[PDB]
Order: sequence, then C-alpha cells, then structure tokens
Amino acid sequence: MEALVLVGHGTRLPYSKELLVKLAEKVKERNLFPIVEIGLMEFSEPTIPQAVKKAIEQGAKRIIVVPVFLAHGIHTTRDIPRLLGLIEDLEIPEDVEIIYREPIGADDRIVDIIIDRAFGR
Amino acid sequence: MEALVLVGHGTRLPYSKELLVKLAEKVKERNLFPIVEIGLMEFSEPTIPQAVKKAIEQGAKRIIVVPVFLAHGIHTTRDIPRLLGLIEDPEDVEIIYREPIGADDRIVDIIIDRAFGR
Ligand code: NI
Ligand code: NI
Repeated sequence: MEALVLVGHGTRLPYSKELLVKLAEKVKERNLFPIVEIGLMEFSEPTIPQAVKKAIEQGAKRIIVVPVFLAHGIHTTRDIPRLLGLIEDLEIPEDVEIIYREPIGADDRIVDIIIDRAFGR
Repeated sequence: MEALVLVGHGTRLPYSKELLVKLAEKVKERNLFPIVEIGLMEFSEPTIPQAVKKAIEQGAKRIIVVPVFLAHGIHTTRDIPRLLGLIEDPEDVEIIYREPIGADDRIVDIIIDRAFGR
C-alpha cells in the first residue's frame, strides 16, 4: 500500500543510475516497503514519472519520494516537484498521495563516510 | 602536515556550498586533520585551486582531496582531476585523490530516515 521511490539526478555516464540501483537493492533487503522503485531526472530510464506510475500500478496508495541528492538545488525545489505535480508547471489518482521527502544534507553519517574515504576505506 | 580538502559540485543556489561548509565544520570537530578546506568546482568560491593553495600555504605536504559527490561522473573522472593536475589538459607536495560517497550502507540508513521524515 506504500512505496519508496528513490530519485536521482541521472547522468550520461552510467554511474549515477548504477548507484540508485544498488541503493534500491539494499533498501529491498531491509524489508521495509512492499514496493521500491528508482527514477532518474535526466538522461536515463526509468524516468521519475515512470517510477511513480510503476509504484501506482503495483497498488501503492502512499508514494514516498526521496531525492537521493546531497543538497537542495533547483532540481529538488523546482524540477522534481514539477514532475511530481506538487507545484505549478503524470496523472496521480485521487486515492494516491505523494509524500516528498528531504535530501541527504550534512548528516553526521556523511561525515563518517567522508572520513573513511579520506583514508581510502 | 596533512590537509583534508572537500570538493563539491557548486551551484547557483547557496545550498551546495552551505553543505560543504557544514561538513568541514563537523570534520574539524573530530580533530583528525591539522588543515581542513572546501572548494567548489563551479559557480562559487573558494574554488578547488584556491582550496588546495590555501592548504599548501598553511603547511600541508599531503593533501587528501575527497569528492563530496554521490557517484562518479565526468566531474570526478575528468574535471576535478584536471584542476588537480592529475591528468593532461604544486610542489613536492602530494595530492591524494579519494573516491566519492557511493552506495554506502550508511547512505541507505540516511535514506530510510528521510523516507520517514527523520
Ligand atoms: Ni544539474
Ligand atoms: Ni554538473
């Protein structure tokens, strides 16, 4: 009844999509949501509309959209909210609700990661 | 003698630089490096060359550059390595260019928090 949709920037190089695919695989391993999907804003498929439509098709009535972005920017304030129909400019049903979440940000766990990377781990 | 340089994409909006500033401040609180600096690839100052120069001027001989990017892309494979002189097109100082964030189990943890509004 609820879906997690991870959305990323998307690049000409495949690394951005590969990242979202691995993250989605890890989320699915946690057994938290019946439905998990990825969408890329640009350059790659699935697109964000395709991901949300796929979640709706599988029976989700609550669509939790998480922007896999480090910081806010024009894509998280404008482009993605527009694709989701949350701001003026994908048909979302009446009984479906989009829950648009916050990006990663300066999380203490990002600091942990950065220190590992700094030491080659 | 060693510096941590965090580099980010940089945006017209201030949020990208503000992120890097907050991360560097948190790193400095860990008391791991003598010298900590940020640089933005585009749109903002400090630029990446400016960040590395400040680290060198403060006495660093080992400059660890960490790309605060989620995934590899043209900026981490070409643009930033070029700005760092690691590819075609510094002193007895050594640049150590590290890997981006990637699909870390801790990113999964963060994402789950964000999914639930935490
Ligand atoms: Ni962009
Ligand atoms: Ni770019």
